[PDB]
Amino acid sequence: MRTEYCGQLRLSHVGQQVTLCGWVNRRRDLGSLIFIDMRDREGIVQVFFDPDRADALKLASELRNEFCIQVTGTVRARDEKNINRDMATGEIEVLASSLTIINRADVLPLDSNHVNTEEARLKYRYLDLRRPEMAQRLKTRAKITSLVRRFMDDHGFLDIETPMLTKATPEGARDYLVPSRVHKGKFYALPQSPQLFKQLLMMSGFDRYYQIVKCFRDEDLRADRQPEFTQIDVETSFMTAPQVREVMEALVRHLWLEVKGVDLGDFPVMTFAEAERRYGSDKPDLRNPMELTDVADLLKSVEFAVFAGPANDPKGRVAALRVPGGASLTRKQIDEYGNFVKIYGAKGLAYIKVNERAKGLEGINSPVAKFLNAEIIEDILDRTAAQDGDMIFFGADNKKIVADAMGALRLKVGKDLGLTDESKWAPLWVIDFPMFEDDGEGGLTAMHHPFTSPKDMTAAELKAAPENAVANAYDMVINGYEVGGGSVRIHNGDMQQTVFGILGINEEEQREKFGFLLDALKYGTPPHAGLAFGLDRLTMLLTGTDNIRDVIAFPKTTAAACLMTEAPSFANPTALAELSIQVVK
RNA sequence: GGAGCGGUAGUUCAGUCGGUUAGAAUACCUGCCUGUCACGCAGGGGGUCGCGGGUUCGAGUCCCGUCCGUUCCGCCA
Ligand SMILES: Nc1ncnc2c1ncn2[C@@H]1O[C@H](COP(=O)(O)OC(=O)[C@@H](N)CC(=O)O)[C@@H](O)[C@H]1O
Ligand SMILES: Nc1ncnc2c1ncn2[C@@H]1O[C@H](COP(=O)(O)O)[C@@H](O)[C@H]1O
Repeated sequence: MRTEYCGQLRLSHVGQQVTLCGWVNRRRDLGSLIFIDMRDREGIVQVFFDPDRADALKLASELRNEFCIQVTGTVRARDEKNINRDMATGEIEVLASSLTIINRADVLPLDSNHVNTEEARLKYRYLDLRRPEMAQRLKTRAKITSLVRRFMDDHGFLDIETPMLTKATPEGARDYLVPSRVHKGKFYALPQSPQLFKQLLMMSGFDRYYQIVKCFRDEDLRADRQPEFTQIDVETSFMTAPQVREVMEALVRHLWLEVKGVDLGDFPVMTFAEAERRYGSDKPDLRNPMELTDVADLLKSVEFAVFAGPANDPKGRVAALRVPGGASLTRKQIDEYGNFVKIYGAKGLAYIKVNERAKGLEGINSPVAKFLNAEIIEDILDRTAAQDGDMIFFGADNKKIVADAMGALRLKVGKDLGLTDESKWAPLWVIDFPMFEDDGEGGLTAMHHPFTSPKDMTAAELKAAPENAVANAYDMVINGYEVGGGSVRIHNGDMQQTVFGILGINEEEQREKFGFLLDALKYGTPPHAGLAFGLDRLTMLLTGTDNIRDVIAFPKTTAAACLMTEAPSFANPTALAELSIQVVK
């Protein structure tokens, strides 16, 4: 029904008859003259209506925003006067010889003249997706997947699909379940990732695998989290972590080059320990120049238990955050920050306004000065390299609270005071993550996942000293976003079994839930390692949104709902009956 | 499970430490306009303040419950 896409018409088309299909982006009725900006995915084109073609003109008067129309006309260069230089089709327009209204559009539930509410935009996602800004992110995402596939294929990775109807197994995130019609009382679990299958594909002899696959984790959301999302899943055999990182880094450098014309350069590498030490984060945003400064060894003897406790406790920490120019923060702003760190568990937010270091105690306003002394403060100021007019904030607690509260404060302040170079691209690898994480109940949980190999330990060693063991795992982070992560896998049954034991998974549960894995490990399993990227997050970064919803055609709300279709919904009892389940009273 | 913010014509935004016909923009309808491109110009109708309950002489404004969006904490192979 079309011979050309509106948005592609140029002077080079002048004199041609074309038929266009699209929508009325805008309608300008000047009485005996009507301008119709016709839109389709390639852009907007001006369609002109003269009293010369009274019929076409008269009909064109019925045109309202978003009406779907077909127009046949002649392309003619517009008078040097009128030529619009802000339109790709500016130096031309189409003289309408024929107009057809494919479909009217009722009153729009979204007014293109306003920034509409996220709720209305999701409810009428199909209308929202008509906007170029939105549409463009999806087009770009398709270019990214296209670039990924060509690259991965060119690097010998095999695109192998894995099942969505899988087995429910402990650890990780919460699984979405699918009740089985065939097996009363049994359920499938949607996959959190294809982790176990890609490892098995490795044990199958495929040597490099990848897949752009949907993942499902029944967890609440955030601006960068959706319960169903897409990974660029990757697995290799007979390769080390650095080798995996090398090709994975190359992919990302390729994507940035081809998509943004930006060369990211070699990725800096940082250990988990250093990232936590310096930024109180395992996904540090290196665009923010501020760092944390440990000052516990300076506060061991202060009387102030708020500092003395964390300072003396090896599980404690006192990290100072030097805020350039922060001395000018108002009492309001400081109270706000105080409340902000409370979100992360901090019990308070001691600070030191640095007015004049030369003046010692008299050069600094600090509700905590009274607990310190000139020496301590001078030491703190030196180690933080504080300058006149700066502010020093303190995080004093168990290691986690300090990192969470101060790492978070660090980021917030950097944005608030514009200290963070927004333009810059900051990719990095975070490596040497711990194998395990305290579960708060006396146990240990997998930092990444149970199938992650320890960096340089034997099963016996890992079992003897698990809490400190370093995993051979790694995350790729860009501008403070975790965009991907992986690890070298355990290719030895004894080690897998040892890890399950450390995790508190008894033999029964091991056989029950990972028996097929333990068994598979008995048949010449090759060393293997992989990684997975968050396609959505990569796309957010590449299209400049801070919202994951913007890179997903039909995302879910924070209530895991599809406002466009009204999912989820009550079930038909006939269905629940054949699935042998019921909603509890 | 928790905290913050929003919820006002179709859409969107404002709405004074509570004052009684609810403001506008946009949209829509009508009329005029032969070079607009955010066209312009002029007139018209439109919401009863997400929902239920309550305080009060009076509630869009306050309180409670609750629903929706959103940000965050918890949570997150
Ligand atoms: N809910 C979510 N919404 C949106 N994006 C998400 C979400 N969860 C994760 N991501 C993104 O996916 C990447 C891979 O996930 P992982 O947990 O590292 O590992 C895995 O699934 C391992 N099997 C990979 C491996 O070991 O090879 C993350 O880095 C992140 O960008
Ligand atoms: N647990 C804590 N961690 C960090 N700072 C704290 C903590 N408790 C109190 N503070 C701060 O230390 C100063 C003295 O606290 P207080 O003696 O409660 O007035 C104030 O700036 C508090 O906000």
